[PDB]
Amino acid sequence: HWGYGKHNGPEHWHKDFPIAKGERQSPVDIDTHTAKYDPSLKPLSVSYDQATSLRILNNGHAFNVEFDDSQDKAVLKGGPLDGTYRLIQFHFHWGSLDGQGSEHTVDKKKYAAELHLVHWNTKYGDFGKAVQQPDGLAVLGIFLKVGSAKPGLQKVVDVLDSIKTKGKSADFTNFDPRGLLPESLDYWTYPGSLTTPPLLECVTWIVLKEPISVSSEQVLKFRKLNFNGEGEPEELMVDNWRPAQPLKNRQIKASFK
Ligand SMILES: O=C(O)Cc1cccc([N+](=O)[O-])c1
Ligand code: NI
Ligand code: NI
Repeated sequence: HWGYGKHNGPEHWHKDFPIAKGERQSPVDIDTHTAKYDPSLKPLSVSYDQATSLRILNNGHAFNVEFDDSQDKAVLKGGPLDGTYRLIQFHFHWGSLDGQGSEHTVDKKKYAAELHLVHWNTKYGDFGKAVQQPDGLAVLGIFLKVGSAKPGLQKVVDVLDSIKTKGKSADFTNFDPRGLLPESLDYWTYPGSLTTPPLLECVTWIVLKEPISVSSEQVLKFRKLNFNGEGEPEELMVDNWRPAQPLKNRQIKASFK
C-alpha cells in the first residue's frame, strides 16, 4: 500500500519491486548539454484525428483520460520507434506548489506538472502484454509551466470535481488530445520505465522540449483531487511524481540541434 508519503513513497518501493533499483528506471534528469543530436532519428508522427476518448478515472494516484484502443485510432509512430503505438490513456503528474511536479527535469529544472500520453506497441496485441516487453510502451511526455491558460485543457479541469476521490469515474467522450500539444515536436528520447509500481522497464520515453503553458487556476484544480476514497480522511492528490533516478548506462538522444 504504496504512495507518495514519508512512509510509503518512492524511497520504499524497492522493497516490493526490486526493479526500482534497476538499470533503466524513470524519470531522469535531462542534461541538455550532454544529450546528443541523433540524425538516425526518423521524423515523429502523432495521428490523433480519429481518437475516441471514453472515460476519466481517479485511480488513487492520478487521473487517467482513457481512450478506445481496440483499433488504430490514435497512434504514435516514427521518431525512435519501430512500428505503431496505440494511445490508451493520458495522465499528469503535478506538485503541491508551482515550483515542483514534473518527473523529468531539464538541467535540474522542475516544471509544475508533466503530461504523459501512454501508447502500446501493436505488435503485442494489448497493453497487458506490451508492458512485459522492453519496447512495449511509448510515452510522450510534455512539460507544463504556469502562465497563460491552455484552452484545450479546460474540459479536463472542469470534470475533476466529479471524480474527486479514488475509484470515481465519469464519461469523457469527444475530447481531442491534440489541444494539449505544444507547437514543436522536438524531443529527447531514452529507454526507461513506468514511474509507479510495478516500475516495469518497458517504456521508450519521448519528452518534448517545448512546454505547454497552463494557468495557475487550472493547476489548482488538479490539487483539489484526493488520493483517498470517499468517506476516508482527505489527503490532497499532490506531489504524485517520482524524483529523477540514476541514468546508469543510458544515453539521452535529441531529435534537434
Ligand atoms: O508511469 C506512470 O505514470 C505510472 C503508470 C502506472 C500504470 C500504468 C501507467 N501507464 O503508463 O498506463 C503508468
Ligand atoms: Ni499496496
Ligand atoms: Ni506517468
